[PDB]
Amino acid sequence: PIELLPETPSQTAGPYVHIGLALEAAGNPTRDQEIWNRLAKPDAPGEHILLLGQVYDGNGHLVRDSFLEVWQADANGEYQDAYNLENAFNSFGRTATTFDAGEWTLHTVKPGVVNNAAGVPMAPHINISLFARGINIHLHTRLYFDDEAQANAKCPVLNLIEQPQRRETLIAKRCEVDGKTAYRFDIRIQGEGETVFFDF
Amino acid sequence: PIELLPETPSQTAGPYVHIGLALEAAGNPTRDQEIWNRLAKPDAPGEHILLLGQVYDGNGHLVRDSFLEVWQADANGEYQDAYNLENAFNSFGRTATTFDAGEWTLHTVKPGVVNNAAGVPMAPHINISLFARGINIHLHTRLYFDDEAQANAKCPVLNLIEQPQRRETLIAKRCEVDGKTAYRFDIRIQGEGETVFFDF
Amino acid sequence: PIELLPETPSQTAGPYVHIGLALEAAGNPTRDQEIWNRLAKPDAPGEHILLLGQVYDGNGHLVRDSFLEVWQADANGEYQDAYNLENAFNSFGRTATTFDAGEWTLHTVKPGVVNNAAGVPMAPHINISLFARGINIHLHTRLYFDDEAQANAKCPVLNLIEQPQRRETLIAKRCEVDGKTAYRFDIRIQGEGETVFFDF
Amino acid sequence: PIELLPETPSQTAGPYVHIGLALEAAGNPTRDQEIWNRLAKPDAPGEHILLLGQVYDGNGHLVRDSFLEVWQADANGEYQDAYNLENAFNSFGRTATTFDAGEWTLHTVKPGVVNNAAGVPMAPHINISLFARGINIHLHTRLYFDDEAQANAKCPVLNLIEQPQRRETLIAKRCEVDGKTAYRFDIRIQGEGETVFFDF
Amino acid sequence: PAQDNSRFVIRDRNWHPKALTPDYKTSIARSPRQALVSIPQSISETTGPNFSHLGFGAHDHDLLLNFGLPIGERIIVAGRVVDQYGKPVPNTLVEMWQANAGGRYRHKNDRYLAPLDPNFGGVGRCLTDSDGYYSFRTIKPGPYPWRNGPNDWRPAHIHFGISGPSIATKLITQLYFEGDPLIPMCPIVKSIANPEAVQQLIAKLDMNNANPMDCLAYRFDIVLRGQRKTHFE
Amino acid sequence: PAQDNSRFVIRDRNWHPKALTPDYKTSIARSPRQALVSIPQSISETTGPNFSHLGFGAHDHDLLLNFGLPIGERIIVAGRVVDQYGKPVPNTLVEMWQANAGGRYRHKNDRYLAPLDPNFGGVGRCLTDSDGYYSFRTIKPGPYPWRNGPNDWRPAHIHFGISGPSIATKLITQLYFEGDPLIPMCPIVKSIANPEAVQQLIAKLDMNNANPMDCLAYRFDIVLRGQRKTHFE
Amino acid sequence: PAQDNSRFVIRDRNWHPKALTPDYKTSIARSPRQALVSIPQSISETTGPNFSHLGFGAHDHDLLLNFGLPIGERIIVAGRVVDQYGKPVPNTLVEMWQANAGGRYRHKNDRYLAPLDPNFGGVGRCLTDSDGYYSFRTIKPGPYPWRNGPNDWRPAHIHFGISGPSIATKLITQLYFEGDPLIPMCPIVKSIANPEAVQQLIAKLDMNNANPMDCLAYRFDIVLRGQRKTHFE
Ligand SMILES: O=C(O)c1cc[n+]([O-])c(O)c1
Ligand SMILES: O=C(O)c1cc[n+]([O-])c(O)c1
Ligand SMILES: O=C(O)c1cc[n+]([O-])c(O)c1
Ligand SMILES: O=C(O)c1cc[n+]([O-])c(O)c1
Ligand SMILES: [Fe+3]
Ligand SMILES: [Fe+3]
Ligand SMILES: [Fe+3]
Ligand SMILES: [Fe+3]
Repeated sequence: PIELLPETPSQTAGPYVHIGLALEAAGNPTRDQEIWNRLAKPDAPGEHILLLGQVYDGNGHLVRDSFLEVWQADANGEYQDAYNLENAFNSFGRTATTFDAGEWTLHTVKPGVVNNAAGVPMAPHINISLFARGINIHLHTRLYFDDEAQANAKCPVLNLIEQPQRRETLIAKRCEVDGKTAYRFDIRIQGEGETVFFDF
Repeated sequence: PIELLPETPSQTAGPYVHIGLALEAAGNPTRDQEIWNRLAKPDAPGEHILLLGQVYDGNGHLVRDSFLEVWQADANGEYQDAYNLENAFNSFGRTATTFDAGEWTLHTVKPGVVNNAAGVPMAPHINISLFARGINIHLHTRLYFDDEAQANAKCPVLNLIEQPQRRETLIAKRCEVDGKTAYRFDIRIQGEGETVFFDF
Repeated sequence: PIELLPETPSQTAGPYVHIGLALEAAGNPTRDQEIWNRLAKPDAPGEHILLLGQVYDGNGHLVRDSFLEVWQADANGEYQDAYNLENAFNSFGRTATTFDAGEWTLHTVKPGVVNNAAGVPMAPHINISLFARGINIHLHTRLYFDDEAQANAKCPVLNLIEQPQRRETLIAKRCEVDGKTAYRFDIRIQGEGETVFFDF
Repeated sequence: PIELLPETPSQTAGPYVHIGLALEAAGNPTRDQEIWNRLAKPDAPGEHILLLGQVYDGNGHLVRDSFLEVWQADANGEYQDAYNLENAFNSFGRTATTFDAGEWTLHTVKPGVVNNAAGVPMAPHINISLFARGINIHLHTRLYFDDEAQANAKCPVLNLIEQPQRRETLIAKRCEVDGKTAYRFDIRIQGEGETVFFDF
Repeated sequence: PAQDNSRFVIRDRNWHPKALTPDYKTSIARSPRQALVSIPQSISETTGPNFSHLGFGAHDHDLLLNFGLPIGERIIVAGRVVDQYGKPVPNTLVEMWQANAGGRYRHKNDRYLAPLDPNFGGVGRCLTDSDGYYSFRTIKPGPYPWRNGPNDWRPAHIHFGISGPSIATKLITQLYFEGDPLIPMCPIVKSIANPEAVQQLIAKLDMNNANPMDCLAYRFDIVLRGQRKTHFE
Repeated sequence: PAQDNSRFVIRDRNWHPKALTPDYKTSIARSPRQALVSIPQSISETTGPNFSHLGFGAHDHDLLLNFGLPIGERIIVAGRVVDQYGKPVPNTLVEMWQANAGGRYRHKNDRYLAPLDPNFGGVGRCLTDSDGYYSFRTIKPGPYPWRNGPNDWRPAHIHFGISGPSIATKLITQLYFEGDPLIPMCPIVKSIANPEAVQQLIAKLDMNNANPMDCLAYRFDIVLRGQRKTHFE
Repeated sequence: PAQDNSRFVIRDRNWHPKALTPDYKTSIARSPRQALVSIPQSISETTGPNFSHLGFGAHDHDLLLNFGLPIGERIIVAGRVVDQYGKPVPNTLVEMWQANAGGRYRHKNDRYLAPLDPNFGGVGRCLTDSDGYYSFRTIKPGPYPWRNGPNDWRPAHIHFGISGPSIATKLITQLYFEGDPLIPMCPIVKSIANPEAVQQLIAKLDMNNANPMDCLAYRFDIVLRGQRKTHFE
């Protein structure tokens, strides 16, 4: 067979990942421009939401040194790749869990619908990559919203998960924080209620 | 040491096993003669019973593509090896789980007692081989009956299972299906209440 | 010494060449545009001629599966390389022998004179590549006209053929087909009167 | 691939082949029982014929040290494999050419029709194997009769020879020797009118 | 009835694929976590069904005719069934199933976009002869993409099931074709740790068994657990 | 018009198959006995047709659609056309033809008993791009028995014809599939004396080019005679 | 009468010597220039004579007694005739001829200056037994000069003719003696391209079959085309 150059192998982000990707969190001075957890400016169009969650290890203990990266479409079902601190909305963001209580947060808008390669619409979702010490190669997952059951039931992606019970691990539960729309998304890396992780 | 020719390696049966060994299930036309789940004809001596079960994977989910082969003695404790559709009773049979509910059934007679190689009687039992996708090499088990407690307690085979709690996994629970004697034997491939599997 | 990448090796075209390069002959439906045996349209400048021939193997038998490609200058001695079906004249064409009689035909115009790399004029000629089953690598030849005796005698290419008797194998014999100017060029692949073939 | 034991390689019979297979010809005393050129006893059923011919080399010179072996069906289209000097007819025989004039002869009967593997009748024929010094591996051929044109035209075997002119090299020409039916079959090993040789 | 007169060579569980082979996804949740319990052989295990009297149809072993002609490479798959001691296994049941020329199976659950062949079923069964010989006639199956990794393709293969003399010898396996570059890439093939074992699964081109101008042939011999007589028991 | 501005690296007639290769029967009577006459390159030989303006149909290169769906292994055959100096050959004509999945050709003269596939023609053509890339989509052809020796079978193969920049570069060849055990046995393949040359004819499995759950891919690059500018002539 | 029940493995024409082998001068004009025409096996090719009822004399296989004693090395030449599948070929006809201890044949045309042996003929025949075994008793032939190149010497050899089950298996060969230095110089021997093939023609000294204080022995096994039953025809 045809063999291409091998891709550089992944390595754990390690415990100090914040020094490089979450300056504040590390408790270090940041720079003028930083990629953080606020994808939408209060005046961005769409239904503004607050996302939050915890990450648990195989023993049910909180993972407090995890780093997350998100990619989502804007309210029009559009990916805004030209990242700029001036935009009202950015498709990309970064978050990390607290060395205390250990909860991450993201301020964005609910994503519009995008079609898969075959032309079939996927349910509104947020793509997530999870990094942390002990994680050799980052984990891919998606966040779906419990208030979009109709769409979720027809997602070509959710529908690829053999077992219905596992599909549920990807659904964020709507709530409200200070009379603000919120969705909680807990990630269980291992064991009971273990979240669905993808390969693409 | 002496080495013989190596045995051909096993491979999983795959998900399409039915097209080859369970035509009906496959949803294909069958041939004149087929090996199926009816070991005894109504006019066969012995206590006529219906066996039924489900197969569970390690996540607690039904294995709906499993294939099973059974080997048992007739009511007089004799192994009838000359397979023939004209026979009132055949010692061999085949069954599979439904892609729906995922339950297999077998129509037979409660087997008589047979002695091990040392001349010690074994409790009435049905030998079972389980095949399916994800199973590299078929699993061997035995089905004993809860109504043969006295014999079960003295079985030289059951007694080889170190932990008594493990022996219980091999006991089918007597019941009735449409007011007819039946025994339920569920197989847990992995995890909690995992079924004992043998090597011979 | 310096070695470049090796050229991909030739393979015979096989007996089914027609399905790929001569659809009609294959007995298959053709596409909108096909490269065939009509180099000139009636309104093309030059002396309109019909070329025809047979191909013989070493036993004196017709090669009825041969495939030929031709390259010639227009009447003004110019090579028209931009192939187009709209053109009054195309420098390139293709023909094949009939599975019956085994004769190929080509509708063209007598080519003008062209100079070799040293600035010496070559007698009017048609370049031909012959392909068929049993031919590992295509044979190269040239078709000159018996009515261009004066030019033929001075041709720097013809003159490279050591034996004068061999030069005669390259001369098409002028004739008339349905009272129209034609030239017959038979190719003897091997044996008596074997056609000169070039390497370039 | 699967490789079997290799077959022992052939070697030329050499010039002295008669010492072993044609005792008389060698000019040596024969034994009580010898395999020779008279397949049919004068009282054998069928149309008794006399076969004769010469063998030529590539230069048109006679091959005077050749040895031939024949296999044919009896007049009923039957192969008589149990060889016995007592039978009226034997399917097998041997002949050799004269160190003088160099002509072989065989006394037999005209073979009946036999069907090929597909069930199609072959024209009456005599299978021949030719051996001689200079011949590394013996040559296979068949003898057909010119008076069976109808059958010859439909033979599945003759019909495998691409070129009609080559089919003719296998047809023996009827004649008469001393008012006895005869067919002459000359074998040209190489060149002009070269006989068709088979591989099976 | 059947009688306890034989013992079977113990299986080498390091030669066969292991239960848990993570690259083959399905095996994760379908593999026991507890050790297999070793038990001594008895009549229950040393006996098995004899299929000598099953009523076999005339084309049970001819996939070209048992279901027009199917499209694909006409081949004959033949071989012998012997035991570890090299002893033929006569009158044994050999069953097989495969995809069509395009890698489509004639099964409800198969959604692969390659089409079904109207003249092809995919099932064959043959009882071995006195010498342990079996043969089938079919078309060479095509590779089949499956949801394991994102770009996983099964090498062309034919599923085989062999009965042998007891439930102890019973085996389910897969045949692969000589030279197929997909072989070394398959996570199912790779479930087998010894490269030497993998080779046993590769059918070899058999020009000697081919029907000139008709069909090619593949040779595939199967070795079942060795059968010995009991001694000093 | 075309102009004489190029010279082509002389062909290595010991790399290419020779005219007379007796094991391939047909070559006996179809091979010249006299030596080829070497001639200097001129405009006649250094020029050739440009197919940039031929009107190509939308599925000219898609054998799956250009003729239902055909039965067989869906594959993509792609590669690049470069010259001996490693220089891409842009806007060049690549034409191909092959048998069906069973080794049957859609040609009058083909009498092989394997059936035609109603949805398969066997012809494709593609003009290479700016980088010298071409691609086709088809089904992998099957082996084909032919009347050479008594049991001769062609390895599965696709016939290729490439134009290049002049009549001097024009080539007709055959692609073979990686691992096919019939390769080393073919008298046509064996017409080529250097094993190294044979390797150039073998398309390699290309998992990187495959369409997951759809079709596999084979890589086949073609090297044409090297083109240089004339100097000191 | 005979029946069409068998098929014979196609011969390997690259294993046996080719027709034209120029160093063997006489092959030049006695080899066909056209290719052989391949034909399917039929009853005509798959049957042949059975010599079981031929009336062999008692000393037919004993060259020491079949023509005083011959002068020369007394030896036994024995071996077995098997087919390519390694199966014995019982009741088959084996014939041999050779020169005397000095390289002279008892043939008109032999004018070599080495004298004839009054007690030696040089011909023998034997029908193989149930096990495919044959044996002759003779004297070891001497090398023979021949008009090929100016100083050519045939190594000591015995000519053999073997029938087998059909005319498809019939073969003529030569046996050579272990370690003779002439073997590698012989043009007839050299007609065989593969040195591995040459090896099959060499009889090995066999001390085990020798008669102490009497004669030595050489072992020569012969392999005829593999015979198989027809299938799926
Ligand atoms: O995974 C860890 O624990 C670890 C510790 C320290 N460093 O420097 C790392 O890069 C990783
Ligand atoms: O185990 C599986 O998932 C599998 C899928 C498809 N085929 O063809 C198999 O043989 C096995
Ligand atoms: O040269 C031939 O005879 C031949 C036959 C069949 N195929 O497929 C070829 O490619 C070549
Ligand atoms: O072919 C020949 O000329 C030849 C001469 C002598 N012997 O002994 C042979 O075996 C063969
Ligand atoms: Fe670090
Ligand atoms: Fe499968
Ligand atoms: Fe071809
Ligand atoms: Fe000799």
